[PDB]
Amino acid sequence: GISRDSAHKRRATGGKRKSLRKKRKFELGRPAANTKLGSGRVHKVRTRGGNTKLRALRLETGNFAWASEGVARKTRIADVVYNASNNELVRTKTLVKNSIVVIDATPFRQWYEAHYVLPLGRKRNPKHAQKEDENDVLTKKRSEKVMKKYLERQKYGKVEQALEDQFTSGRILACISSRPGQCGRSDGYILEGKELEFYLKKIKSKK
Amino acid sequence: MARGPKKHLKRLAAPKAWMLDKLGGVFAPRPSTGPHKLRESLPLLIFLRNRLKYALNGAEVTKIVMQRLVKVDGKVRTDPTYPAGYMDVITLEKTGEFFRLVYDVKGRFVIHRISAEEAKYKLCKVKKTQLGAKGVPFLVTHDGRTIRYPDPLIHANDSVQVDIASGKITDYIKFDSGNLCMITGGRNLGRVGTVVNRERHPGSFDIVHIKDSQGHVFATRLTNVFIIGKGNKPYISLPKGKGVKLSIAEERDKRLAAKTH
RNA sequence: AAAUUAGAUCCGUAACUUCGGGAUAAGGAUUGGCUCUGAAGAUUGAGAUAGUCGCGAUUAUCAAUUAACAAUCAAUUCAGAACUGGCACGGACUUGGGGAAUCCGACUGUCUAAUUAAAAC
RNA sequence: AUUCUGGUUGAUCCUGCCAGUAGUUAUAUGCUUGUCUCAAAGAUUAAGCCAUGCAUGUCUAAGUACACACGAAUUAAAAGUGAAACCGCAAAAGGCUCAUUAUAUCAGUUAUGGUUCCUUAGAUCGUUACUUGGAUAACUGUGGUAAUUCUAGAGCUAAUACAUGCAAUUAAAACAUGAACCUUAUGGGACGUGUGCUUUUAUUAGGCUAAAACCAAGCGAUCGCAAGAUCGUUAUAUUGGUUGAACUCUAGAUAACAUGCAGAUCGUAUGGUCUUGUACCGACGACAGAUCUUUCAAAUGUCUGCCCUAUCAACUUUUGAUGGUAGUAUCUAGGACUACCAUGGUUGCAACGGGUAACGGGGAAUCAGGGUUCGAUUCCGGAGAGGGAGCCUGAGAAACGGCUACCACAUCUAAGGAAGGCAGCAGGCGCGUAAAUUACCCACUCCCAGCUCGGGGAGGUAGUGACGAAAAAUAAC
RNA sequence: UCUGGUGCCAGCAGCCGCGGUAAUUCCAGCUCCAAUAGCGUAUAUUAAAGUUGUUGCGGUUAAAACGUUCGUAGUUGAACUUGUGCUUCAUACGUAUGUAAGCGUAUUACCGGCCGGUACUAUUACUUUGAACAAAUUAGAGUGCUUAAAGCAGGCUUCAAAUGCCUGAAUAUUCUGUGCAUGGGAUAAUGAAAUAAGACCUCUGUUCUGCUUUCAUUGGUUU
RNA sequence: UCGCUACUACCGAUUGAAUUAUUUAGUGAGGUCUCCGGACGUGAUCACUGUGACGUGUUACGGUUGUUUCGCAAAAGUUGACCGAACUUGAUUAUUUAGAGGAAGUAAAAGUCGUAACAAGGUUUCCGUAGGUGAACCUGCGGAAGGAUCAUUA
Repeated sequence: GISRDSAHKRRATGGKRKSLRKKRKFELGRPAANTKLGSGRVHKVRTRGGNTKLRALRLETGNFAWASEGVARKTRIADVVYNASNNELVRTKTLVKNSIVVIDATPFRQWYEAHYVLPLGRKRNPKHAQKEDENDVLTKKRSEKVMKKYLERQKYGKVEQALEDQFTSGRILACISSRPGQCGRSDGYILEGKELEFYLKKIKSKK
Repeated sequence: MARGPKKHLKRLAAPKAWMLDKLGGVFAPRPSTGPHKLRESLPLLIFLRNRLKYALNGAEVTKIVMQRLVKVDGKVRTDPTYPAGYMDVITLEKTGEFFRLVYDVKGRFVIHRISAEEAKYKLCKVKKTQLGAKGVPFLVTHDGRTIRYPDPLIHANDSVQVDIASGKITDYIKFDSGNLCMITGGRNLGRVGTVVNRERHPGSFDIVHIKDSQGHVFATRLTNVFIIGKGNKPYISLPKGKGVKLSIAEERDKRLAAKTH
């Protein structure tokens, strides 16, 4: 099969090592995943001793985690924008580790004003001319049960300018942090502070 | 794993710390992977036919151990080749034997018939205190008996006496510069007590200096060092007389030359 | 006589040798269309901090830029990838068959306008 | 048991080689041989081919038993022996050989905190019928082709095989979320909800020297009439951890995650309790369980150490060479593989190339020492099964006494097709200077299985045997 | 220095050499000598070999100093540093310190009862003793397999009855070197202080870094 | 030197011949993986049909039914990658071998021709270098004594 250790592959002087141990199983390699953005496939491969890992060709959904929260909301995966290993992997939309990715931005925002009821980032006020009627069904204060906890915050609720602009579009930049050919999933964190400003300078200034 | 794992083992390749003869067969007892390692074992074809001479063939040992007459550490152990290493109390209540495997000063082991009252507990050293087994704490023993919920002052490099009916600690003997010890594994095998000083080499292989009752100061690795009590404290019964660090000619002068016959 | 080869890119290339060569030696691979991707330039850079007078017009600057500084603008060439059909792709045209020797003249040059271009001069 | 003699001259002293000399587990061969104890033995040439035969199978009272094949008696308990067949395990060890291989194997040292692991022992197992579904061998029955090997069609039936499935999975407790609670504070609640492990991602703590000057709640406590003002006690930077350490590590909590896994099993006894009524519980073992710790190991990497050759001086890098970087892939590190940058890396202290009649090491032969030569060969390690490549199942194999193809050789054929690898043990051809029986048994040493009992040309044991070692007929008075 | 045969023939002989009608060497008879269930021959290999030379050769003439000198790699490199003296006492016989203690201004600071925890170690080669690691082999301890090479057993009370005893089954070269621990500090290299980025000091607070203890809890003012 | 009889090793047209491994290109069996695929064999709904039951409005049991909804897997075959045997071609090595002719060497003294050297070898020898000659050799230039001078000549 594909082999993974140096039976071939000449030495540090430049010299050809000759033959070396006909071909052994324990140094095998496998054909890759190339997990596209097709919805829902997993093949599982029987690995070294007794085990199994999940070769997840064609995934579509991922357990993404806003790292500055301690939250991890599952979304779907929309676009594969940037990748440092290649551009053959961007263009064919293949998911491997840290591809910069675009997810949903919605299951975080509903989680955001659940615990951090402060409305931001706010959309166009022509839509916001009336509520149904949210600001009392948010907290209502009870005089006084569990819920004054929503106002010794507002120290947390000033998420940065370059992230709240990316929430109003309803799609946010994230980053894969799993091994989709191995772990069977494409999870990850999202770009917030300076991982953001690097990977976004990489896009709009290059074009 | 590379087409392993080597179920056979040859005579003149099993150690001569079990005193096997070069003729007598091509093969060797090959202990079946118990608590103790292979080179630190005495498989129960050795202890029954070669030593106690209860048998005379190899077939006359499975006609002993399968009837549950043998009893290693309180449990039965009908394995015909169970490893049964250091201080494993083979408590034969029939026919009332009560051994313990303690190692001789000549690098070898010695048959030591012990008292039946102190047979039912044995002394064993600790290796790694760690979390994770129930609930948080546990330590691993030199034979590997993991025992849960220990004393928080038993660190590594110490020994605890384990009762053979329970699996519970009753006394700990910790590693200070006043405690007599015992060596198992090197050239200094069988020599008993007492500690002087330990040279800590950071990363790795600490050695320690041991002074015998003859004033015979010597040294060995900290891996080989068991511990069997404080100063002039035999907490277990020892075999023949302590492993004095006999001279080479004195054993040829004690009983070989000075011989009544 | 005719056929074979032929453009270009890449790899590779023997005997001899006046060390210049031989040599485009020989021998092989690649080549269309379509969608992108990379690389190779130029020109102003871009200036952050009172308010008189009523931000507005008369209205500031050493340097640090910087590691894609940011837009404009400019030509064209070269590498890469994916898909894609009757393998038809240098699709017409333009366009070397090669090699092992022997003889003569070294070479380029010249000659019998109208039968000899040579080894002759 | 640190020694030398003959041979150059008409004779001499030398240099010098030749010839003698002795050992060789060192091969052949020549002649002869009365014992006897041990005993090497197709390595050299052909890792060149091979007739025949065998070398891997396995059952406990304890996975499944509808055989009259044999046991007994109207009890389903037959619990007997259990053939078969299923399932579980093993067939990856051993045994043979030395073609390949020149820092490669190997030896020592050290590592794996860069991994993985059947077994073995040890510890461990709550957050809607509880007792189940269908379908096959064995078995019956009828068949096919040159051909036994191969297999179809139908009728039956099992489980620790396959599949589903816990009403105590049971909450209080723990604890978010609301909730009938409602007070100038190191302050309080019924209940509705939710909280297996494992994987994945993410977060936060992470092993730790001492006090006040001053200050809002003035609660503990004090003073001012008080609005209150000045102060202040401890439980509060509360997890093993190498005792070399941001070990991403074994632990824990938080926010999720998807998707699986989760004890519908078996022999011997049963009485506590009889209403003999599924009200009442032992000791054992398991196709098995899961996590952690061990163990038999492996596989990589560290630092040194290898023969002949310069009539081999520069090599490597398009097509990975040296590094960076992100990935993929693997059990895991890593140019191992990809993409992008950097231009490195080895070298007269011999790189690179070539040769090898080279498997490496333990060791063997021979000397006073220093040494030279050898090691196919019983032990450890590597390597391979006609030549290469591929691969399935399996904890473990790039397995060949497994498969698949190509190549070379051969085989059967009724011409359609089917199977084969003795460098296992014997045996035959062949090549050769050069090497034995187509024998006997598992009592030994151990190995394997469901495992006191089966199997094991592993192993022991006779036959051949002047390879080699030892004690000693061939006379004595 | 036997007897017949042959006559540079047949042949023998590792080499030197024999044999040409007297052969101590051939071929045979008669004898003799070596080792002996053995011994001869062939090839290889070690010793012989001071003919491969580290121990340990040779180079004027026997084989052999480059025609000459430069010269890098390499190999080798002058001397120099706390050496001892006294005072001693422990110790072979007024003599002998061979263990040590006292002057060369301080061979590392505390507590313990001279003695332990204890803070601090220019370096490498060499060397001491160790650690650490397969067995067989080898060296070889012990032992009447009858002996022997082997073997790892066996022996005793004892001719016994008798879990009735006793002890075995060494220690080492090896697996030479690398690497580790420890003692030494002769020998041999490197190292340091130059108009001082020299040392202790002027311990000045000019500058520091930091963070766990207390600001009840918990926040601000800040030493 | 030459001539006869042998023996070894060279040079050499043939751009000879036979291997041996190692590869560039080319084709290419198989297999892993993958894109589809969906024999047969169920699930299962859609209706129901056989009957009874309720209020014929609805349902219970049978028809391996009718036949549409909805799955579940899954063989052949396939698309693309990747490992890659294998043959065909080219180059590169590393050995071995046939060759007209040519030319050195050795053994073989007993052949021919002459006498080169060693005696002051009758021209002292030797060396380096060039040319010449049937052959040993000769001659020039330079050197050396291994010479036939260790030299006596204020």
